[PDB]
Amino acid sequence: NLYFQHMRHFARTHAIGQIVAGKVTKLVPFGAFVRVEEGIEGLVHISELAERHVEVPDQVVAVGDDAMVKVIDIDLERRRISLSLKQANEDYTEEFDPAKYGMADSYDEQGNYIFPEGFDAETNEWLEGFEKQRAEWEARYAEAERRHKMHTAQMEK
Repeated sequence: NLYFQHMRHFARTHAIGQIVAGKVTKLVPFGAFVRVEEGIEGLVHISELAERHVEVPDQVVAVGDDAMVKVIDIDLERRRISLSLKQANEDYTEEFDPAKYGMADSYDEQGNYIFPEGFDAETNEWLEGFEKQRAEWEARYAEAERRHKMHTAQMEK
């Protein structure tokens, strides 16, 4: 069941270009539906499945596959999220850029790092009293790292 509200939330929290963990749910002649989050499914067009030319999506993915895919567009009016597997792989880098994997909020518009609230830059430590914020942040960061490790698996494969 799709809600505008859930799709709007996803858009307000996932920057275009983000690389997200998805599950391949259905193959059609023009691509593969991939579920990224509860009630959030996107389409990888068949042209966005790989670098090589593919005639049927089945040549690249199967229902049940985990795939790290890039968010390339979001259309809330028509409730469609566009995804790309090929572009995820083009953007990949052995060096971890947290900004691509769920930490976009940790960089300002010019791309400088933004120290999280509760952490002191000039001293390079977390502050007393912000233990809960530290834990939320470290969870986020660990999940971003995990996504990158998953992506490294995808490239190694």
